[PDB]
Amino acid sequence: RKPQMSDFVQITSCEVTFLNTTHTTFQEIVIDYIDINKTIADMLEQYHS
Amino acid sequence: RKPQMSDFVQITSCEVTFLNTTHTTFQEIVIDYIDINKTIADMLEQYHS
Amino acid sequence: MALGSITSAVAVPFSMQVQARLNYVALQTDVLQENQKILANAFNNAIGN
Ligand SMILES: *[C@@H]1O[C@H](CO)[C@@H](O[C@@H]2O[C@H](CO)[C@@H](O[C@@H]3O[C@H](CO[C@H]4O[C@H](CO)[C@@H](O)[C@H](O)[C@@H]4O)[C@@H](O)[C@H](O[C@H]4O[C@H](CO)[C@@H](O)[C@H](O)[C@@H]4O)[C@@H]3O)[C@H](O)[C@H]2NC(C)=O)[C@H](O)[C@H]1NC(C)=O
Ligand SMILES: *[C@@H]1O[C@H](CO)[C@@H](O[C@@H]2O[C@H](CO)[C@@H](O)[C@H](O)[C@H]2NC(C)=O)[C@H](O)[C@H]1NC(C)=O
Ligand SMILES: *[C@@H]1O[C@H](CO)[C@@H](O[C@@H]2O[C@H](CO)[C@@H](O)[C@H](O)[C@H]2NC(C)=O)[C@H](O)[C@H]1NC(C)=O
Ligand SMILES: *[C@@H]1O[C@H](CO)[C@@H](O)[C@H](O)[C@H]1NC(C)=O
Ligand SMILES: *[C@@H]1O[C@H](CO)[C@@H](O)[C@H](O)[C@H]1NC(C)=O
Ligand SMILES: *[C@@H]1O[C@H](CO)[C@@H](O)[C@H](O)[C@H]1NC(C)=O
Ligand SMILES: *[C@@H]1O[C@H](CO)[C@@H](O)[C@H](O)[C@H]1NC(C)=O
Repeated sequence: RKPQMSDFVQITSCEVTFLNTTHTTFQEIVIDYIDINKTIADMLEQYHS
Repeated sequence: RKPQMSDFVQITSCEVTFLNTTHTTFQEIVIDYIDINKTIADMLEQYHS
Repeated sequence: MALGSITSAVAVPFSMQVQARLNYVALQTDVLQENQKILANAFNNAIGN
């Protein structure tokens, strides 16, 4: 199944056993992880257009 | 580890066994609890500045 | 215990085997190299006695 954010516990180490990932490809891996800051800029320019 | 919002189930009683907390110090205890209403006012004044 | 994968003759290190078996008691968050030593030396001195 696809993952959700409720299956991930946040710690501080991330040793070599993990999977190397960047910010943009995190959002297509897990569903409905929404950083609000990128979203609000979309409806801000859509409002004044 | 630090807590997330997925470890807290919401009920209605909160007897004396609990920990007394106010709204502002709830947000530094638990990570990524985001009330959207305080956030959107920040990017609203940053947009028209 | 040394074999986990049927169709690949590569084998798992035994230190991974114990580190996995700690997680079923409680989810290990931060792991250190010092914790591996005190388990192992007490293990090896147990077999010698
Ligand atoms: C049956 O079980 C007993 C109980 O564990 C074993 O006895 C242990 O034997 C080991 C090996 O000799 C001992 O471990 C060694 O301890 C040395 C220091 O001991 C002194 O200082 C400590 C405090 O720091 C005091 O508690 C202690 O009373 C002593 O005064 C270290 O020098 C050793 O480490 C050094 O060598 C190892 C490599 O061998 C390196 O890893 C270290 O870097 C270092 O240079 C060492 O770990 C242990 O103290 C004994 N326990 C007890 C309670 O006495 C028996 O060996 C075991 N029988 C077997 C296996 O047949
Ligand atoms: C994910 O990327 C990091 C960053 O390079 C990798 O960490 C390296 O691991 C090797 C092998 O242990 C070390 O020699 C390097 O020094 C490490 N780099 C850093 C910056 O710490 C990690 O192994 C990668 N994970 C993989 C490939 O699964
Ligand atoms: C958290 O605060 C509430 C509010 O005061 C505390 O509830 C009081 O508990 C005492 C002891 O049982 C009662 O005598 C009071 O009447 C209670 N007050 C109210 C308004 O109900 C609660 O005990 C506190 N929790 C602690 C200190 O752990
Ligand atoms: C990752 O962190 C580095 C260090 O600051 C930064 O330069 C880079 O932009 C970050 N990657 C992102 C934000 O995708
Ligand atoms: C969004 O941007 C604001 C402005 O700096 C910042 O305070 C907030 O923490 C950001 N939200 C995140 C990182 O989730
Ligand atoms: C807690 O509730 C009381 C009751 O309405 C309110 O006056 C107070 O402002 C609240 N505290 C907050 C919002 O931090
Ligand atoms: C944010 O404010 C609006 C305006 O009243 C309200 O309808 C909404 O419930 C608020 N969001 C909360 C309390 O999470």
